[PDB]
Amino acid sequence: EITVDGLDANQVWWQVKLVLDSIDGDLIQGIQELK
Amino acid sequence: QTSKYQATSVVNGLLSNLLPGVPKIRGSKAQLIDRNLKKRVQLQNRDVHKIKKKCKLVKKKKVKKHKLDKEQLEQLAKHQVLKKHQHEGTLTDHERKYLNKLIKRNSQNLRSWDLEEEVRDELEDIQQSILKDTVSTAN
Amino acid sequence: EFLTFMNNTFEFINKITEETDVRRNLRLKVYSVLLDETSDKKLIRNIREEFGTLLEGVLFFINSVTTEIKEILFKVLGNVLQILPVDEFVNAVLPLLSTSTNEDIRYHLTLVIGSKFELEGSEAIPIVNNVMKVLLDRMPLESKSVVISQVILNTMTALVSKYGKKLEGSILTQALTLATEKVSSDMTEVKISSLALITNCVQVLGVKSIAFYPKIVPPSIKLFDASLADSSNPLKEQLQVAILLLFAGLIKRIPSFLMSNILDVLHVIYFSREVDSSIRLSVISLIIENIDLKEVLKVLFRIWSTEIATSNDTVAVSLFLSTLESTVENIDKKSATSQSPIFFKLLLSLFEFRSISSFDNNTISRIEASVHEISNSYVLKMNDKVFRPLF
Amino acid sequence: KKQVEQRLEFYLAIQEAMELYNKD
RNA sequence: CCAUCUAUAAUUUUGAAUAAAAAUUUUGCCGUUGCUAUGGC
Repeated sequence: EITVDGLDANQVWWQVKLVLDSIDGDLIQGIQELK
Repeated sequence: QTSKYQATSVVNGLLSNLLPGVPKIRGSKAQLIDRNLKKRVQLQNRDVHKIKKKCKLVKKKKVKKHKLDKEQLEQLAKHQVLKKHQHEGTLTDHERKYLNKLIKRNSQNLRSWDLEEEVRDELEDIQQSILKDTVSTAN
Repeated sequence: EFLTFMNNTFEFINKITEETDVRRNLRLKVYSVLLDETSDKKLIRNIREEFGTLLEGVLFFINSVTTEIKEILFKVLGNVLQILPVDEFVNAVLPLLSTSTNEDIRYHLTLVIGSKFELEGSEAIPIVNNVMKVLLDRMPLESKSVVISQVILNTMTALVSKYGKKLEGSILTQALTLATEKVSSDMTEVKISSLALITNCVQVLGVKSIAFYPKIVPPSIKLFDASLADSSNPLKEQLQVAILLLFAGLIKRIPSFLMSNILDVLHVIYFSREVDSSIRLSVISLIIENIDLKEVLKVLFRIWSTEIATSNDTVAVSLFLSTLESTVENIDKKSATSQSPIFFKLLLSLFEFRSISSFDNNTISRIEASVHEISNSYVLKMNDKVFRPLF
Repeated sequence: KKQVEQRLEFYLAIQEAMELYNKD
């Protein structure tokens, strides 16, 4: 989960970076297969 | 006073895991400033990585000795349950196989002493010829 | 008379229990029953039950002891402890904890449980999980006793420290939850144990501990401020190093989350009077190598104008010099050019330090000399275009 | 002979915690 | 190295006093023998 409670956005932002970066790799391969 | 020792020890232990080199818990101001600045460079040069390696190895040796102690002790214990089971005919499938392996193990070993067949083929020829004369017995 | 017989009486229990042949050794006999499959499980339970009584009895005597008889009991106790596996020991001792009505005996039982695991490996992962659930469950019950509370907190610290990651997550997240609550405990002993766990818990959880970030850093900064005021505490030095060492732990595990509150972190390092300089200087080396330098450079200016410039503390000033100098040789050329206006703004403040400095000439002269060499480093590693306006 | 003589001469943690608890 | 600046030490003010504070300026080891001197390795 991405927590937005008692955190500044720079904390909130990066925790998006980790998930988004990791999901980018799996997202890219899925796009290639569906194409 | 137990709390003092316990409080020190938890702090003492945690220091090592994160800060190995730092010592443990137990005049002109210009002098003080320079000494701290000199302290900055020398600690930067400290070979902390070597310090971690020594602590790891010392602990690694201690655990390894105990694991061997457990291993040796269990192997001894594993033998008696076989002895009592064998004497009482309480052998399971497993025991009847390990002993069967021992039957194999010893039997293969004695073959090396028993010597090969081809020499027996010639040795027996030499053997019988010695015997007939010394016993004689033709008469 | 009576005591001499008791001295002789415990010589027996040592002699028989002493592990001096398969058949003589008590310890070996136990294992064969456990190893033997046809052994009745009820018989195994009796071994576990009889032992909880045996272990409790020896602890009772040791608790209620006479130096020569005290040591013999430990020989008896040591022989006792090695009789049965870690596996059956935990099963036979965990349910004695709740039953035991003496704070002393419970105090003793927690200590022995740890040392069973001080030399174990991954084979105890299922067992430790049982232990952690039990120890956590006992926490509300034993909050009244500080010593029992302190030690049990210490035990999880060793066990979270050792193969804590292999432990199932809910225990880790649960354990972090209990520690944060216990940080507010009035007893300094409960605190220092609470901080130590969170270090290990945060060390293992890492980013996953972010959910607890509001419940650790902001309180910890507040605790440090209270720490300065209450200088009479005998455990002030241990309390302070825990707070610093708490930041040090997470300065390696969550640098960028701590980036925003880095200013409070540096504030703790500067004014932590009790802690040794080496510890404070050491954790500084962690900050530079782990947290982005540009944000530090922005922060160094604010802390200097606010507190350090008026602090009149030699240690704080010296360490600030160490921090600020440390950044400049390590900061990149691109970062240096971008962050130049703040540094020069700080540099002017540093130059004006002589006006407000309450120290003697010798220190200020030395301080300026440090201020000048670093400035030479910073102006180098830049281009004309950025500097010409600044000049 | 004495000159020879001089030449001849020339050539547990829990237990600690348990004990510590008994003190207090 | 010299000078300068600090440090250490000494006289002085408030001060029962602590305290601050201006101010100024015989052995490596082991004994014996006094309150200083010499025996052994």
